[PDB]
Amino acid sequence: RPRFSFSIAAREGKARTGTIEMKRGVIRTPAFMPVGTAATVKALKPETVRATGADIILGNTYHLMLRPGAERIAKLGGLHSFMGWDRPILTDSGGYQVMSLSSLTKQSEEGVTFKSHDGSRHMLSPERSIEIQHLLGSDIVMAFDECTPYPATPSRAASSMERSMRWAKRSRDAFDSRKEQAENAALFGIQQGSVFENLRQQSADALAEIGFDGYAVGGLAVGEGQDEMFRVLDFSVPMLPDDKPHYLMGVGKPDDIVGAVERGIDMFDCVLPTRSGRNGQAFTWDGPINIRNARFSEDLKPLDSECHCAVCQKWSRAYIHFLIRAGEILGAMLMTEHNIAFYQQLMQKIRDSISEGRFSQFAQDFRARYFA
Amino acid sequence: RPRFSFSIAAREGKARTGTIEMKRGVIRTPAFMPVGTAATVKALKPETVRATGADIILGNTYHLMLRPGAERIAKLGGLHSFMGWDRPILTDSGGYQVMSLSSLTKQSEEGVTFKSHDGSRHMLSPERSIEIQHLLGSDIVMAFDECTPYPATPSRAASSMERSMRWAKRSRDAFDSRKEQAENAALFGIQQGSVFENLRQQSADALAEIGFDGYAVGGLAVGEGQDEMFRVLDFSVPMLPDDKPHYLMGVGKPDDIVGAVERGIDMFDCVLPTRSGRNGQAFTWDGPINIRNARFSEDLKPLDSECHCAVCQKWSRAYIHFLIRAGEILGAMLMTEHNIAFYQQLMQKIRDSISEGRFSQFAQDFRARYFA
Ligand SMILES: [Cl-]
Ligand SMILES: [Cl-]
Ligand SMILES: [Zn+2]
Ligand SMILES: [Zn+2]
Repeated sequence: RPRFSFSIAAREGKARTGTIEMKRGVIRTPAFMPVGTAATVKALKPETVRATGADIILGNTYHLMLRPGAERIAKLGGLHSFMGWDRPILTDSGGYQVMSLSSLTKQSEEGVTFKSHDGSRHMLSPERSIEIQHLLGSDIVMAFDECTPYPATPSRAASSMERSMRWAKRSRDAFDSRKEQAENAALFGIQQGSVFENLRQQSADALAEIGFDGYAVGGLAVGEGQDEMFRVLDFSVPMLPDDKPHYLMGVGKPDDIVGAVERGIDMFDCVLPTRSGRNGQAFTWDGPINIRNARFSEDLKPLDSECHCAVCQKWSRAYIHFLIRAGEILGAMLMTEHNIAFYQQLMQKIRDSISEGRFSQFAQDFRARYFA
Repeated sequence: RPRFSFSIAAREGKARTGTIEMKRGVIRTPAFMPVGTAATVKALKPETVRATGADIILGNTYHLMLRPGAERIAKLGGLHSFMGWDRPILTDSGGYQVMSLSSLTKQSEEGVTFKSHDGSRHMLSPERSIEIQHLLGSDIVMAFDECTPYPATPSRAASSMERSMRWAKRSRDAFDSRKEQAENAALFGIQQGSVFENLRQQSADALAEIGFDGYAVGGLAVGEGQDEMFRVLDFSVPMLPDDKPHYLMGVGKPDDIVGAVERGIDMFDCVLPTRSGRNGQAFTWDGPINIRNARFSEDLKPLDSECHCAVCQKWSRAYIHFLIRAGEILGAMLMTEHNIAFYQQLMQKIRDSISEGRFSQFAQDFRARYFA
């Protein structure tokens, strides 16, 4: 297999389906990436993650750089060996979680210094982020950027987008100056610009001039709501190179995924299926349910009536209701496996419907039933 | 298969190896039963419990009668169906955990009333305990007894043993008066008498006169220490019928198991491998280790160098150290699977060595290395 090859096999409107071939495996797109918060997709063995259909997982750099530490992971053979997942891993840059989770943060044109959420002090710059992702052995490396809160004034959105584009060039040069990384991994750039079309265009132009293996739409799913997110995607995705993957970071609910695919997105990640699964929310084709609700206490049906996952083959809603309300680890395990499997089945139905030229009908049927 | 058939295939000194055949499966003895605290062996799917080699699990009646409730479990098809374990289940009577965990307890010759550890009020008697175990669909039912704290005066030990023997007859009659239970399950009686040989003899005689399918040695592993436990086993086990299984409740550490087998015990249960696994203690042939210790932070070896379990085939001490110190669910999963697998490998080595007439040598070799 090549370092990186994205091929589009079929298209319907703005939606695309295809494959990314990388050294560690093939990624079917549109793709959903389960999130490994710190070297584990919570409550699942890697073999179970794979059995649900996932082709790639996301690793969070911020957590790993604090514990166990990037240098330690490298000494132990890299993230894939450490956690036991041998397929592709996309790593984020660490920048978002520095701003959302850490303390004592000091931002500058060089990068960010911050106190660990142990109080230890640390630094992150484009160069150091790319280095950490190298030490982890990431297959898809994210450029380090400066995130823009929502809402943002035009001036602040412009300043942060401009800094992010300067940092995108620094990220590109850092990645290219490490032969082993440049030859074996891929690098994605991140479009910024908040909700402003002109800034989104300037950002897309800057990223395309630098050149990346894929392009993320950053700065969304941060409080603007679905209507606004879709409005921004409507004009933003067409600005990116058509022949490279489009990655919508941190999205999302099933309907958000469907609508984003309709707008040209190829890749997704979110903690919703894992985190909300441990909290008791199960996804079904008839909408989400909270399994803790008393109405499920004697319900012998599976979580979802059509789901092909091992949880739905073997255990009832009533049992999982009991486990979650008792705080049992097996409850978290079963809810998480089902939710990740549901997400993968959603992505498979999306891919097949695009490949068959019936994705518009799928989206309509999906919504009618999910929101009934 | 029959309702119950215990066959002894080989003997060495007081140690025995053989099988219990029951409708739901064969139990190889000496046997270790993983504990399901409330309809789950914590952090393991039933298929994983089976893959470690377990033939039977223990279910705690006290917890189940509080949540989800015995009648609810019966309405849902019984414990086996509810939790997804189709092999034999031994249920305790609930009496011990009423005294250790509940509040507002009031004891009488009829039974015990108590407040749930939700403050709801409940009752337990020989008849109600046997009924609950029936509603769960238990394969091996434990007679309901009155536990004796350690230390106990001779008078108090006698009074509690005598009550327990009256309750053993009530348990026998309750079990026999339910045709479906009598025809498909087995009933074990519990020897009491604290550390006193004469009381242990009176108890054994009373239980043998009633007649049971197996006999537990109750009232040990409650603070007396291994020397005293072994001293009591030395005289107590020979008092029980030789041709029925001997069950030492709530034992124990690996060396306790080996010494108890040397004294004629055939069955064991303990929370040590599961509970202490979640806490970071891993069993190895060179003794236990606490995986959280900093010495394991970069140790690429498996938990144990010989263990054939899936955890030791796939992940390092360093990774599990990280998971446990991070509070990750996968850490609990991996530690528990390894520890239960280690216990099953111990039982297999015990069975094979007895079957080959080299168990005395095994016990000596085991100790020399485990305590090095
Ligand atoms: Cl998560
Ligand atoms: Cl436990
Ligand atoms: Zn399912
Ligand atoms: Zn092992």
